[PDB]
Amino acid sequence: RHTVTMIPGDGIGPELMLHVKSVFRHACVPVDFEEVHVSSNADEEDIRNAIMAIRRNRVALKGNIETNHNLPPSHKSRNNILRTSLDLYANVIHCKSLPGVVTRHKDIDILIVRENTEGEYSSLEHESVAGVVESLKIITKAKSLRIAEYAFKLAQESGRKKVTAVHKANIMKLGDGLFLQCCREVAARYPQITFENMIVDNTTMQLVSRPQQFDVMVMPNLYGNIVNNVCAGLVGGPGLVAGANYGHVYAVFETATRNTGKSIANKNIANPTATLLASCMMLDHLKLHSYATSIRKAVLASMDNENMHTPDIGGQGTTSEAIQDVIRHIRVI
Amino acid sequence: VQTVTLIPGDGIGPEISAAVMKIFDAAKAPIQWEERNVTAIQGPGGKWMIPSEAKESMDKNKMGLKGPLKTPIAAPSMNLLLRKTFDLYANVRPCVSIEGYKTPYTDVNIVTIRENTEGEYSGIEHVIVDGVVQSIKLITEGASKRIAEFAFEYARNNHRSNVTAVHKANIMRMSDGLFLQKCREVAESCKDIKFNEMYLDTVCLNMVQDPSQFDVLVMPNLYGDILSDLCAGLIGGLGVTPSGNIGANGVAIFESVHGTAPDIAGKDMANPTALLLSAVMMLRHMGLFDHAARIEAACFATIKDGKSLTKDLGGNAKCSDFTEEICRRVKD
Ligand SMILES: NC(=O)C1=CN([C@@H]2O[C@H](COP(=O)(O)OP(=O)(O)OC[C@H]3O[C@@H](n4cnc5c(N)ncnc54)[C@H](O)[C@@H]3O)[C@@H](O)[C@H]2O)C=CC1
Ligand SMILES: NC(=O)C1=CN([C@@H]2O[C@H](COP(=O)(O)OP(=O)(O)OC[C@H]3O[C@@H](n4cnc5c(N)ncnc54)[C@H](O)[C@@H]3O)[C@@H](O)[C@H]2O)C=CC1
Ligand SMILES: [Mg+2]
Repeated sequence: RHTVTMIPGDGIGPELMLHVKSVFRHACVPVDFEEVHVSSNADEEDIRNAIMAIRRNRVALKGNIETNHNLPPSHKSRNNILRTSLDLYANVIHCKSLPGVVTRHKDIDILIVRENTEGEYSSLEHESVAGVVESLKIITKAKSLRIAEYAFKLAQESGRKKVTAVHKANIMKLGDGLFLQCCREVAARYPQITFENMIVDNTTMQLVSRPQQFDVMVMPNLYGNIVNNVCAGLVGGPGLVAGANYGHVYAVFETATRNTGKSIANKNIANPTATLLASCMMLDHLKLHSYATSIRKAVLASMDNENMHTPDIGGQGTTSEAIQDVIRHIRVI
Repeated sequence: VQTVTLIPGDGIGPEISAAVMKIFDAAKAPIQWEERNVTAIQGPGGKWMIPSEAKESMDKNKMGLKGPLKTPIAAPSMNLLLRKTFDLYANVRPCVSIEGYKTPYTDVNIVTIRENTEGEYSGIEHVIVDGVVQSIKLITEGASKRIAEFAFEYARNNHRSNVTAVHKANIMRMSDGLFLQKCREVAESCKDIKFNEMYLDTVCLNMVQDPSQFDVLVMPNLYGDILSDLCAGLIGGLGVTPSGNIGANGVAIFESVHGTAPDIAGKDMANPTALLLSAVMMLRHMGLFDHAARIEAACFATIKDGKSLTKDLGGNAKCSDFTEEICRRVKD
């Protein structure tokens, strides 16, 4: 039996965590959840305790922490502190079309590997002259190489064929150029994977017209998480897509996007798919592949039935009813 | 009759400029073209500038229509020079679905308004130590205030009901915080326009699901024009999207957001829709609404019939034929 840190989070996080525990009990999953909370306080003690719990357990499942963008600049983002302190350098998101969820595009299968410790997370802002705010960001060879290293290894091990570096080296000649060159260095050691590059501007335009062309994407921690959110939107939105954060020793699992769903919280309507699929990726990281396959298959089979769909994807079902169908598919196995 | 400065530009530029001149002539538009072929020189010392001839023209005429221009081979672009000379502080990019040209997004009517002097443009990159690169970007109170004022002014003058400020204030607390602060101040004056704030990543998430919710989007330049490009992708791409840059001293330069297209720069192939619709924006900015509506309708009707479309839109026809058919319909 493994012990895993659980951060319930804000909004729909706590209610979705209960449903995960419920699914886990019914599937006889040898995992016990050790809960730590991250409140809205200006004091950093809560997030530091959370980091401490992750160092001990090495693995976490989390809901999403509310960001208040009206608090003083001294109050840094709690999720990003978690990401930098634990050195979770590889953010991995899998946007894949679900047959039963009909959107404007079919046959999307994109793995996005985003650098998750540098770039925007290294940002320093100062107002040393009144009315002038200057920002200073870092891109490095060491962090660019290990993200590229991660994306290619993932590509080869998943039976993928193409890695596309998404960048703005046409404008940021030194920084994004350095990132691009680090991807090229790694590409030389992976002759079975096709390496390509695309300007971020052109990537977003291609995504809304022909997203089928993309396989694996690798990118620095820049351009405001546009690509991840576009791709999440294309396949049906934040209710569906799971995210993972990997370091050399630690791993943290979550929904692809940061939305807490505050306005729909405690109304039994949140889509549980993303969170359930996040817990499956967690199970795979723990080498509990059999349990991951059972739950994942149940989730996807359930999503094939539109009566189980929640309002975010045009359905009329409740969360608890979708959880009921998931548990039913598990018990049949 | 009114004089506007025409910069024909490079590659497909001269072809599409000639096309626009022809449509305007056929529509009996009160426009005369002052051609200015602008190439970078060195004036006082080694400092790069636009020719006096071209500067005198634009300062006088105030209105400019511009084809695409090249990036220099060796390291100071013409677009940068025009931007700094006339202080083009507001980039306006309307995105409207075209009835004839079907994409998976049919309900799009979005105007992006982007700060055009800072962010990406104020940047310096440099090497800290080997394999460590730092970028430095700037946002100011004055420029944020100016773009916010412009966005609400545009919303009034173009019968728009909603202005959404787009930010990443979770990461960029100080700079986007300053942007939102200044947007909020302007919103207090203009209560006739509904104001809201949205995370950039949430805008992108929703845009792709339902672009109909969005009206006017205002943003700083920290991420360049990526959001505008997303919106462009919804309606058919760079071949159809118009753009305007509004500056100091009444100066406004209108242009296509697409490049020179050197691969198809060979005679009679390029889509002139994008430049034409920028010229339509120019007419509206000049108060020539009747000529704007007619030229606009003639272009849309030509696309709707779809029997003489350019190669980029799926047709087999060439530029001059497409141009000729718009000239045909605008006479009525
Ligand atoms: N990058 C970041 O850090 C972001 C943080 N947030 C946080 O979230 C709060 C706002 O909440 P939002 O969720 O943006 O809007 P909201 O509070 O109105 O909640 C409804 C939204 O939740 C989303 N959602 C997420 N997961 C869902 C699920 N499983 N089922 C159904 N709908 C789901 C839907 O897109 C829907 O529009 C903000 O106060 C902020 O703290 C929001 C967006 C980005
Ligand atoms: N505002 C401006 O003056 C801009 C200038 N450029 C310049 O253009 C040059 C090349 O840049 P890229 O982005 O690679 O070029 P681009 O933006 O033209 O690339 C888009 C692609 O779509 C096609 N395309 C573009 N416009 C078209 C039209 N009107 N009709 C039919 N097909 C069209 C082209 O074949 C090209 O492969 C650079 O030197 C750059 O400085 C680029 C963007 C804006
Ligand atoms: Mg662009």
